Amino acid sequence: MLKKKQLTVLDLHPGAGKTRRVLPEIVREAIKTRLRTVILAPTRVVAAEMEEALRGLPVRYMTTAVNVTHSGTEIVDLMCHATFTSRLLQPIRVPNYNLYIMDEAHFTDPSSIAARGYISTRVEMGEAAAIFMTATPPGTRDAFPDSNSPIMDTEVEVPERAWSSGFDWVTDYSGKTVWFVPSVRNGNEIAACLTKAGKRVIQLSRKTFETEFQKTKHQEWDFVVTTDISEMGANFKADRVIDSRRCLKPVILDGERVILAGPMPVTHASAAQRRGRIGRNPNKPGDEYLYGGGCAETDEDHAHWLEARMLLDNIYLQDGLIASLYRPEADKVAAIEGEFKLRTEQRKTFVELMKRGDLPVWLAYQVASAGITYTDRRWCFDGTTNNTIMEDSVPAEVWTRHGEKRVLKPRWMDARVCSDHAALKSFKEFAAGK
RNA sequence: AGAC
Repeated sequence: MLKKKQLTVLDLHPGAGKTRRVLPEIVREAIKTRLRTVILAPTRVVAAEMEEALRGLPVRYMTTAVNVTHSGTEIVDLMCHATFTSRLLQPIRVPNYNLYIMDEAHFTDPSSIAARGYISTRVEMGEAAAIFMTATPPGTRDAFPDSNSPIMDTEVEVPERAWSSGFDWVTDYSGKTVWFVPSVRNGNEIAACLTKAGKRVIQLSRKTFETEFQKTKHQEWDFVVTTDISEMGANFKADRVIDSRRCLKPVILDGERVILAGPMPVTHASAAQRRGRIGRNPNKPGDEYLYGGGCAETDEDHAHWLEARMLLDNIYLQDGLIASLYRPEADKVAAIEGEFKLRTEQRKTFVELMKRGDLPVWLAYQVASAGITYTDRRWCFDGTTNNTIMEDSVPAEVWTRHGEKRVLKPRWMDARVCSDHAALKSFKEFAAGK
């Protein structure tokens, strides 16, 4: 019933064939019933996996993650969640899709949350149908979904720093382990400890994934030590997961600044994705998930919820209507719809700051709502002293567009612009006008 | 930390 103007949530457990089996079945039916359809992948890596499953079916890939020959007659488009939301913020022709399919519809990136709000609103207006696919539908707080094989779940004291004794079960194990850590720095410490104990370790994060993930498929390894990059798009031939049950997330303090808070407890959805790396083979019983604490009861602290509202308040629907967040996650923010709707010129600035500046949503919003123009970078240098950005333990400096060397000290502090080397490099280029 |  794809023509029915309703939202279907497909709760598809890890390993149940969401991409390899269910998605092609949906897409074939959409094509046969001549429905203009958009497929929303959470990441480039997942978009490339979808192309393998959809090979032969006529799909227009709107991502450079895939390069196949298009016929020009395709009625099914595929793009990443954030591409979709970005396109909604531009004064562009928003195509009139009859059917929206979102894979990994638990994803709490602010563009993903915004996309679900836009899509569910369109469905509630009678304008479209949608399908949301995930192991953990928004609203559901279960960390232990079904699996292809039974998983032994055991809560234990999980080491979170290098250890010299007291965790023998970690290194006495004869199988292969995927270990989820909150940060790159924390994983480097655990990995070094394991390597000293004689184990073969591969480390995964956003920065290293392209090169290192392939090694997990082609080299022998004992441990994969990974951030939450491996919650989506990543599968392993493993027998055990060790889970800190911790992550780092951006949090807005006092409405005034953003910190990268934590390590803090992961959500149920993320814990389910982490556990879901094992128990995948019905012919390989006995896989184990060893976890270190509870999941987050509260989630409303994360900045992504307010950021999603900032995006949605600035996406034009016909006649200036504003979309709501998807209902099961609408209570995660306490703001009235339209609070963050910017007037025309400031809205253009906000959009440009995000798309060309690569600024976080919250930061882009502060600058745009201040009346600052996109190209005026004075604000990067005129904050209070406690906003001075440090690099190698001394104040970071930039050569500006005006040929002066100035200390980086932004008027609004968002820790995401300087929390790793790539982010700081980008923000320095921004501050320089380059 | 993740993301286009």
